[PDB]
This record gives sequence, structure tokens and C-alpha cells, in this order.
Amino acid sequence: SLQPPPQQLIVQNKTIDLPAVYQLNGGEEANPHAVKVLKELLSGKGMLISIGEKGDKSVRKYSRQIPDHKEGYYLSVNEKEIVLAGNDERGTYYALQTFAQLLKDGKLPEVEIKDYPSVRYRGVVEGFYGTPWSHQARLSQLKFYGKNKMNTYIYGPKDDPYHSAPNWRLPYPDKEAAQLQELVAVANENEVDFVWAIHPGQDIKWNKEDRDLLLAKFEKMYQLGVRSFAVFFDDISGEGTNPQKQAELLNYIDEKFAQVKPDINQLVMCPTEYNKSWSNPNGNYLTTLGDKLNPSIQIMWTGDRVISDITRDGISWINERIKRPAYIWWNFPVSDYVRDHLLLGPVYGNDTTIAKEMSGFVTNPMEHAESSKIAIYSVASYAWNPAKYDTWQTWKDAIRTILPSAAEELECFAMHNSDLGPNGHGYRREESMDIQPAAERFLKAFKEGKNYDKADFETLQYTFERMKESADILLMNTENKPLIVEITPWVHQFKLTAEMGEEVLKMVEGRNESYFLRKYNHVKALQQQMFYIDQTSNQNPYQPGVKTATRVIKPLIDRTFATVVKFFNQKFNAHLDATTDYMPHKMPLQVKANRVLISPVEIELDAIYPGENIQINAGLQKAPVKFVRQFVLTIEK
Repeated sequence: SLQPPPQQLIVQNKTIDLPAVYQLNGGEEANPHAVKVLKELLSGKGMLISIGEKGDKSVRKYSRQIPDHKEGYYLSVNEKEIVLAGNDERGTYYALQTFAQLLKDGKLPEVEIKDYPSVRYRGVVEGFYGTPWSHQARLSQLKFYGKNKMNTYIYGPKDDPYHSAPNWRLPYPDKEAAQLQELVAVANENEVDFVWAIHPGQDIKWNKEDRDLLLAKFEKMYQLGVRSFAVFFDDISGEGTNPQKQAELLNYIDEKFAQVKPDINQLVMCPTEYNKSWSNPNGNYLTTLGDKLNPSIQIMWTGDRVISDITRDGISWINERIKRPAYIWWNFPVSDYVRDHLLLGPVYGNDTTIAKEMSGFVTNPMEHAESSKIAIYSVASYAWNPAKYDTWQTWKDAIRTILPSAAEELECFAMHNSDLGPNGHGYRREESMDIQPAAERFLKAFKEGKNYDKADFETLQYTFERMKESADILLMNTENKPLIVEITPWVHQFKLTAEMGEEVLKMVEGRNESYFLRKYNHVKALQQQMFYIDQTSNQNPYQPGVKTATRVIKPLIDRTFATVVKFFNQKFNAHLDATTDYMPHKMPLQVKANRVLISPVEIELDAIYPGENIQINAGLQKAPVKFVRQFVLTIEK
């Protein structure tokens, strides 16, 4: 079950045993990163094992089987010998990572593998807004990239003041600097290019002073061990957006720094026009870059829109203007504009035949580093072997990789936490696809008053039961504590969702008047609990709170609840309230942080608050306020 899937694989239906008696060959002269891993795998343990790079004495016999590609390797296992041979040092390390996935309980299959990546640079750009990844999280990421053959980590958290304006001019303080030094050492050991990016555009002056401060900063990062560099000009305005100046600065960094040090690897830039919708097809910006930028400098691209999947026509369009294959910055699973959602679905939508048209493929992920590993593991597989990329199987493999102790539970949670909900970027993902038809029918019948299928009722019922099992097991899981810490508030909200659905379904059955009323009041309590989570957890300034199962599950529950309530009201001349989200203030009102808003004559708050201002479309100077007669009211809470 190899991830990424190799270019070529020939399996023999025999198996062999990892030799306790073995002779090692090429150990001294192969990539030391690859040898270390081999030795960990052969721990406390005569069969021939030959390891080396094309050109080493050890692997002379196989030089014609080693693929002629950067990062390529040949791998083979039989009764007599094991071969691990890279076109180059990174290739040998990649052989070892493939070999590690073949070893299962001291047993190896008989296989012959020729393998190499279809895309040259593959990995992660930590390039989102929000809380930057923790130091420990980054340490974990770099190991994960090594294991999955991602060779690129671009460091560029938008809210790191030493990366963006104005402190991009200042060297990192000692503590952050020793942490970065450590990240580079760890990157180098897992064969990952640590790429340090800088984001100076918003207040850069095009003078010598700013140019030398930038080069002075790159020099300080070089002292920390950094060997690849990027300059980002995304999401800025003003003079920094000038294409001629941008190119001159980049060429100057190229000529006076990248092409002058002994050992610099990647030099990459991100344009102000970084996707088609944000480009001016009649303006000179992209063609200037394409014509003026030195040919070894990479140019990044997010596709047809800020958030978008990569199409053949889309990348043709950019490649023809920039005069080189774009280096893709893919904006998924980044959730910095839908901060109340987790995006845990599969990676899909990118053309799988366009490898030759791209220099690079990196994923911009969520501020939730462990949770992002599902998409990241999948991107590593897509970028290495797009031809064979399998969306759903890779998603499942990622999950079982990340949380083998509770894979089905995490699968359950992930598959109902995938869509983004409505947003201004217009990007959406599928969610809850398996149960969607059953949901769809149940709610057709029910609404129009025709009878639903029992098996559809039970499917819904089975799902809620499963959700509860997953939520509870994930909450207590101690295999990946950092992952659990990330998802926990979502897990609680997910459990509540499932209980609400069970209770709403008990209302549909509805023995008698007083059963129905017990169920109904329970539902109301559960709504209120969801509100309290949504108001107390993840209270960020942009999209505060906690949404889950939003595409299919919550709407089905809400709409079912509103419906039974209405039938009951008719049948009993009752006046039960049918509203679906709890709201403590009377008038659809909404609560966000200290705001109280009627969704874009009179409001009554659950209490007297000091008021702050009322924006329709006046300051309230702390006046006590309970009644009020865009429409956002801000209070002190």
C-alpha cells in the first residue's frame, strides 16, 4: 500500500524475512540520512544489502536500472539481496522511505521498484493568516514530509512580524532564531529544503536602504543554516506592487546572493497578481515578470481564483505569460477565511495529467497543523505520482497513518467535516456524500407529507450512533494528543449534532403527546449547548466559533425539527417554537463576540449591558442598554 505510489512496481507473490544475518555494502558512501534510517530498521540484527547513489561502487551492478531523474531510485528485494540505489542522495533517502512502508512484521515482499517524482518541488507553504504553527508542530511536520517525499517547506506565516511588515527588516530575536536554526537542522535530516520567505511589499521603499536591509536579513537567515529563499508580494497595495521593481529586486538577490553563495538551492517569488481573477489581462504586470525575471527564479500561482483547483487551461494561461512552468501554491486546506470550519476532506480537483506544466506544487494548510496532515499526505502523493493519484484511497491511507489506533473514528469525523460553507471565495467541497441521498429522500417524503422509507430512517439513525462513538473515542485518544487538542471543540459540537439528530428522529416516531414534548425540550437544550460552544470556543476576530456537519447533516436535522414541530402544532393546536438555533435575545438575530446582529422594529437582550455602538446600513458611550428600537449592536460583555 505504498504512498506515494511508485512510477513502476513489479511485485512477486513471495515474501522474504528481514535478515538478522546480513552484509551491508555501501554504508560508508551512501547518503548518511538514508543509512541512519536503514540502521534503525535493522536495529539489533549473511544476506546482501547494497545501498548507494549512482556512481558508488556498491550499486555499479544496477546503474542501468536506477531511473535517470532527480530524486529517482531503484529498489529490489529477493531471497539473496536487497538493493537501495538513488540517482542522487535524495533518491537514496526516498528508497529508504518506500522500503520502510514495505517492512511489515519483519517481512518484506519480493518487489522491484523504479520510482521518481513527476513534479520537481513538492510540499507545504506555511503561508496563511492566523496563529503560526507552534515550534513542536513544525518539528513534527518536517518528519512527516521526509516520510512522504515532500522536499519543500516554505516558511511564511502572514502574522509572523519578522516575516511581514514592518519587522521583516529586523533579525529574529535569539529565541526564535535558535528555534529556526533547529528547524533547518531537522529539515536537512529529512531531505526537505527549508525555504525562508519574506513579505516586504506593503512598506518596502525601492531605495538602497531597504534593498540592503532585505539582503542583510537573508544573510542573517543564511547564518541560521537556511539555503533557499522566497520573496512574497501577495495581498499588498501601493508601490510594492510595481512589476519592474519587483523583478529588479529579485534579479539583484539572484545575482548578488543566490548565484554568489556556495550552496543556495531554491529562489522563489509570489506575484501580486497571483491568480487569474486578480490579474489584469490588459495590464503589464505578469508579462513584465515573465520577460524580466531571471530564468532560475520560480513564480508562484494559486490558479484561476484566490482559492482554486489547478486545470490544464488554467496553468497554460499563466505559463504563457510568465514564460516558465508555474510553481503552484494551492490554497487548500487553508481555512483562514472560514475559521469556524475544519477542512478534513480528501484532496481532489487538480488535473492529474499536467505535471510537465508545473515546476512546483505546495499546499497552504490550516493553522491546525496535525489536522492538515490528511491534506498534506495527499498532496505528497498527488505531486509525486499524479498519473496514479487516488483521491479516496489516499485520504483513507493518510487517516490510518495519522491515527492508526482510531482510523475509522477519524474517518467518520473527517467525512462530515469537509465543506467550507458559503464564503466570498466561492470555494466548496463535498461533504457527507454517502448519506446524502437517504437524507434527501427522507426530507422529500416528510415535507410534502408522503411516507418515508424505513431503511432511510435507519441509515440516518446508524450515522448519528456512529458519530457519537467517533466523538467520544477521539476525545479520549492519547496516540496523537496534539491532533485531539486541535479538533476537540469540533468534536464536542459534532457529538451534540449527533444527539440532536437522534432526538429529532425520536420526535418523528413520536409515541404520544408527552414523549414528543420530552424529546422536543431535550432538543431545545441541545441547541442551547451548541450555541454555548459556538460562543465560547475558537473566539477569533474573523469567523468565531464552531461549525460542523454543515453541508447535509445539520440542515437535515434543522429542517426535520422545524417540520415535526409544525405538524404537532396543527395536530394539537399547540404553539411550540420551531426555530432551530438557540438565541438568548428576542426580536434571525445573531451573536458574534460582543456583537448582536439581525442577519444582513425592536431587539430585547437577555439583560442590561453597557452599550458601545449601533451600526445600521452612533457611539453609545457605555449607556446601560437592554431594548433597541446591516444592523449590528456592540456591547461590553
